[PDB]
Amino acid sequence: TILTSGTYNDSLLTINSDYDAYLLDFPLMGDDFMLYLARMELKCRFRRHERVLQSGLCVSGLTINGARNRLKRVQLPEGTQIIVNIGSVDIMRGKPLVQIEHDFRLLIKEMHNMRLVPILTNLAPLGNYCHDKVLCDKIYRFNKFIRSECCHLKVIDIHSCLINERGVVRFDCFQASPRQVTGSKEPYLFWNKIGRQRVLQVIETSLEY
Repeated sequence: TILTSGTYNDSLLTINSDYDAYLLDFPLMGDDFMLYLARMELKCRFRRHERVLQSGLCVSGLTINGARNRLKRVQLPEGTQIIVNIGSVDIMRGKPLVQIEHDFRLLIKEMHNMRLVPILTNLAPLGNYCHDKVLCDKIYRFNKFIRSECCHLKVIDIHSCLINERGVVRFDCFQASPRQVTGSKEPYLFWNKIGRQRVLQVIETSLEY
C-alpha cells in the first residue's frame, strides 16, 4: 500500500552477474524453472535475506504481475535486454487465460516504458500435469499468444524440445518426483540434467548471432 511503500529490501534494487541469475550477460527473469536452470547450469547464488528463493529477477512463485512489480523494484541501464520465462505460475495457480494474456500484455508494455527489452521464451510443458488437458490447452494457447503478441520481439520456442515426435512430453527430460517450492503450493516437476541441457541449448543457439 501507500503506507508501506519503499520498505522492501534495497538490495533488490540492483542485480549483478557475479551472484544473480544471468545467461551470457543477459539477466534472467523467471520462476522456479529458470531459477533451477540457473542454479544447476549457470552458477547463480540465492539471495541470503529473502525467505522465498530467488536470484536476481528469477523468483520462486513469480507470476506475470509479480514480474511487473519486481521490475519496478529494480534499476537497470536503459536498453538492458532480459531473457524472460514467465507464466507457468499463473497457469499452475489456475488463473483464467484471458487474465494471463491481459497481464502479459501489460508486462510487455511496462517493460517498453522502462526501456527494458524482453527476449521471450515460451513455456515448457508442465511434466506432472500431462493428464490435465485443460491446463495443457492453456499452455498451448498462451504460447501461441506469446508468438503473436510479441511478433516484434525475439521469441524462443523452448516448449518444442521437451515434446517428442509423437507429441508426447519427453519424460526422460524430467525428474522422477515432484518437489515442494518456497513461493507456491503447487508441486513442480523439474527438468533433469538432459532437460536442462536441451533448454539451455535452444536458448543459446537462438541468440548466437
